[PDB]
Amino acid sequence: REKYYITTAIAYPNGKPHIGHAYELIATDAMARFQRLNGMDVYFLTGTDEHGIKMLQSARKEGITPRDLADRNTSAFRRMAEVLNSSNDDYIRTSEERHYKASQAIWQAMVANGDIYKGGYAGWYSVRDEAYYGEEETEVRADGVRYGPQGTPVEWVEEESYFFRLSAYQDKLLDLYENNPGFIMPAERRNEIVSFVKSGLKDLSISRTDWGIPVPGDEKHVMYVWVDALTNYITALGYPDTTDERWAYWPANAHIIGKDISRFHAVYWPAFLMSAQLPLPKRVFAHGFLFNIDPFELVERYGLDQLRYFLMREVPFGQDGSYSHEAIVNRTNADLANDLGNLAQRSLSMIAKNCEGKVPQPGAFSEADKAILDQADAALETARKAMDDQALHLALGAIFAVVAEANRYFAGQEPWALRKTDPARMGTVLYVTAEVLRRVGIMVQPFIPQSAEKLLDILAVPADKRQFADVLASPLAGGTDLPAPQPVFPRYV
Ligand code: MET
Repeated sequence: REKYYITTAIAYPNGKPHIGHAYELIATDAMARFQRLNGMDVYFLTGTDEHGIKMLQSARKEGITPRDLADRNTSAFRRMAEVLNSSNDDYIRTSEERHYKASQAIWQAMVANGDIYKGGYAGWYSVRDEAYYGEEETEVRADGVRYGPQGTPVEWVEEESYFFRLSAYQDKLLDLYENNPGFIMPAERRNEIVSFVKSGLKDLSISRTDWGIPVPGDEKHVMYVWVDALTNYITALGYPDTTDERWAYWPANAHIIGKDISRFHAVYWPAFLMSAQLPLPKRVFAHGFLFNIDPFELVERYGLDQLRYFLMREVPFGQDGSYSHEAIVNRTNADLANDLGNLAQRSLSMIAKNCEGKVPQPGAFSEADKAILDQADAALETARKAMDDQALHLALGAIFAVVAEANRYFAGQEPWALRKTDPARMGTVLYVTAEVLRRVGIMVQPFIPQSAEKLLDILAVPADKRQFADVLASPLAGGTDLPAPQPVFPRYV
């Protein structure tokens, strides 16, 4: 069984969880579940990034230690994962001892390759981004203060600092981008990165000089928060122990991240991995941002699956998008409550009332029967091709187009009228509808897991007949008992 490793960015837990974090986790969860159902051996990581100057300063404001703050706020992030029904296999915190040892190992690996030196710089520095900047990347605003590109103040500094020889990787990075056209996506991101690297790379500062991982052999220094943070992805697999059973999951198939942190993952990270003699992830994919506050309240007001569906359907993955009360209510009423849920309820109640709650024996399929059935099978192939490109909206779009067409099929067959005229044919039509519903049910599991389970329970589908392979392999059999149908998607109160 082919191995598939997917990760989310690890959030700074310096406050409460926000919807950005929830969005990223839901989308990564969907992708992970999709691949499980598609027959892969999946490892799915998320976690928290607990070092950094931004954590230090938040700790000071609250008047506690950064470990204290990290420990307190992290519980909320873990609780968010449980509430969003996240299927992650591990949870990483960069305060753990395994990470400390991982980060010091990858560091040593880069030193062994000759890519790390101690040196002197003189330039603008932002304390909060732990990064130097060139005068060109800065501006003096009306308050008379010079700001760097990432929004924060820069001051002039002359210090010794450890450096990574990022200049030695310009050409190897450009080859990576030619040879692997899907390494950093979507396209708008690819071009930012390719252009940034074509225009020249300066060596990168990777230490400062008391909350972080000490640079091995020189404890007066601590590792820049990004070197540390990126290592999370290989820490979770047992690095540096390459005989750990998890290690075969490396290289990651997909790092899901937000667009504001592309450069770290598509430039720094591969450079570091090359240096440490490790293989590179197959893809980094950057989602956009959401605009209107608290994920827990949203789940409470709308339902988890309603929110999951909305976010993954209404925004093209990669692009920025909007959400509002009215949008979520209307789109989830239309697609879930009405289109899918009411097709299930009407059809399954007709089977309950008119066929003794047994799946009816289908006869010859008509042209219209074969068309809707085939459209369902076709949706699986489209969903697969979509998810390979992180196109969650297209995967869901294809599956729900089958739902829309199934309502038209149902209405147009007029099965109530057939009750009197032709009960054999009524049965065939109810069969088809039930069978289309089984195929949809299987396909939507990754996106709306609990609701999908409830819809398949209603269709009496065994627990071991809900893989994507079962869409073609395991059709409903006439005669099977079905429990009394309750609505799966209540209309919004
Ligand atoms: C190695 S992913 C680190 C992400 C970072 N803590 C952020 O939230 O921006």
